[PDB]
Amino acid sequence: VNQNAQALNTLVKQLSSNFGAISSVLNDILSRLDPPEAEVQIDRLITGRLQSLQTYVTQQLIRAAEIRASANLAATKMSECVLGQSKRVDFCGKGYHLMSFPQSAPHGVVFLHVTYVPAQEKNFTTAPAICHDGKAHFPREGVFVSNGTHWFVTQRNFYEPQIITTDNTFVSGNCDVVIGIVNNTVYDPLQPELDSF
Amino acid sequence: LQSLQTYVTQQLIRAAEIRASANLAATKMSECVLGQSKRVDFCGKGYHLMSFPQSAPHGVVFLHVTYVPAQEKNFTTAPAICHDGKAHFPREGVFVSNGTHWFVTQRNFYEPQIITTDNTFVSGNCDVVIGIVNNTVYDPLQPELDSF
Amino acid sequence: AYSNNSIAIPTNFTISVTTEILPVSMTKTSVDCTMYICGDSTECSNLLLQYGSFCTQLNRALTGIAVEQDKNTQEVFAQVKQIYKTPPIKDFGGFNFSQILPDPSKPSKRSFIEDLLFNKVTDLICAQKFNGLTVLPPLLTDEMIAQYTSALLAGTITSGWTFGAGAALQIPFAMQMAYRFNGIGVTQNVLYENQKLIANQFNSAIGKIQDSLSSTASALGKLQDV
Amino acid sequence: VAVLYQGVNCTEVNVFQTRAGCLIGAEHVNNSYECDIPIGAGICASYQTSQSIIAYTMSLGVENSVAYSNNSIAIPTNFTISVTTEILPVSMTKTSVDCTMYICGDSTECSNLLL
Repeated sequence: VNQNAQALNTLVKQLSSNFGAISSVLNDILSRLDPPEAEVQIDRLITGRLQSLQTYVTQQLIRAAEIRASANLAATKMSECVLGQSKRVDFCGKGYHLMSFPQSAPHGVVFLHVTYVPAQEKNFTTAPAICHDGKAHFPREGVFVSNGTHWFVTQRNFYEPQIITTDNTFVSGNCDVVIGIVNNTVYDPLQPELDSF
Repeated sequence: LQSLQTYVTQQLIRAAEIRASANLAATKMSECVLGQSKRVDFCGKGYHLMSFPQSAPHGVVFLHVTYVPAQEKNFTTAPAICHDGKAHFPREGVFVSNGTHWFVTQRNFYEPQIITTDNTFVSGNCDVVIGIVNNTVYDPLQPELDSF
Repeated sequence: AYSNNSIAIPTNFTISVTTEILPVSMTKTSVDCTMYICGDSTECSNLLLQYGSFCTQLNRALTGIAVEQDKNTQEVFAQVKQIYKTPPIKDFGGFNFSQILPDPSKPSKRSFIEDLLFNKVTDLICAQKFNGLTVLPPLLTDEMIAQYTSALLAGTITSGWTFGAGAALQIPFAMQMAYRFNGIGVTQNVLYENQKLIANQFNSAIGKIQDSLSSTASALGKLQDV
Repeated sequence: VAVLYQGVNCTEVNVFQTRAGCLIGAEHVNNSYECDIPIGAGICASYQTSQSIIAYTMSLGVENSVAYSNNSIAIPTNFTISVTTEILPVSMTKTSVDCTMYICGDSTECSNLLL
């Protein structure tokens, strides 16, 4: 709003500048000097006021390029952040994006974004794989964690400790390849069900 | 004054061009460096992994670590496996064969895996699928129940 | 080839590192209107003041350029307000980052790659200030922009994708590539079994990028054009 | 008020010299804080403590060394839902200017010279 007010204000104030003539008002010049000597002063006044109008049109087209870059960016945030869900980081704002609430504002728009940021952290012990019968086990979703006693499986985004099972891991490779593999016991849920049967 | 006005107008046009390049660099700064972008040919050729910024005069230099596959081999495929009369569709990956036994593997790398109940899923039947092939789906509980 | 029953799956891969050169800001210059006409004379001031506010609008315009040029570097160079440091004991799982990491033994903090980037682009600032074009220095000096880069590198090596979206969470880089392969559709089996081969692929790729920047000086021509 | 000169050392002239130029009326403090009013070449100023304007080196933020180890991992046990604010422009004032009335109105001779 300040660039339009300052642009219109300069655009009006240039009429008060004389631009090399006797006076800025055309009635004092046309009411005194004769028309043939006066036409030279009129051509200097038109050319000066003309240069101010072409200067104004060039600044408006240049400012039109920034308002169009911001408008296309607003349409991009409007598309990704509001209607759907954008997985881009630091696009819809800091944190993992969820939803955006648009709000009307004079000569623009304000976006209220709902983000997910973690708060409390705790140091854990990790291993890339679990060695049980001699063949390796890798996590299907998440990473391996331990509190110093038993190895747990949990997601990277939040802590939900789970017992190592066959559905939480997948069998690939062996124990002599992966660097950092640890030995533990993989729980098989079929065993107590068959013992009870 | 007219020569100076030409200079300032040309500088304003370069200010809009340098703003389009700086905001594009800031966007690539957020998506390529901090996180991981799955967009194709944004962070550079190949599947993007990581981007490393470096200070440079009046700009920035990005080192993009990408995943480009190299060697491949032609294999025989099929959309589904018909076993007991109902179609077995791949959960993750595709069905491949070397001409002897049908294998299950992902599209991004070749890692042979036998057909089990957990790598596929049962949906529909066998007549409605175009290109389905016949094979024997291995049941993991059959030898365990026989040994028990 | 095109067949209904034919498929191709890659049995091997390679890690390529490229370079894209994007200019950020240019040198900020502001030229005074009265001295550009002439100095030490009232004839330039009386006839130039007779044209009104042209100096003021062109001066406020060049000042507006210099402020936005500091703001573009502020939205790009510094993403986070927290400084991250590189630990002295380095075990990355077989990767050698000493080329891309800054060298503390140098008087000014810069990496081995930024040492070549500063040398391949051609005081001149005071020389331009002698003819009446004033070059205002940037708010962020070369050591701090390089410190922003070293902070962002140290965060990617240690914290990974966490510090961009929140507090920095420590993760080992050997497990970090497992998530980066799982995001692109590559099983982490490729990482854990071929990690020794990937270490030689990455170290050779960094050596080839360093050789391309040292042998070919026209790769920085995007900034040389500016 | 702290008066700053641009691209010149101290000539005429709490008179200090920085890379941006001669800075008078401000005090130089070796410690570094969060910036408020920026200047250039890594020096800014703020009003702090009987109070005056102090000049100081750009602080890049809190320096924190994150521990890194092979078997060490940190997973978040709690989360926070934050709302941020993004302001972007959309539209600007629509303006249309007419050549005759803007340059010369109520003038027949000047209106014929414009046509």
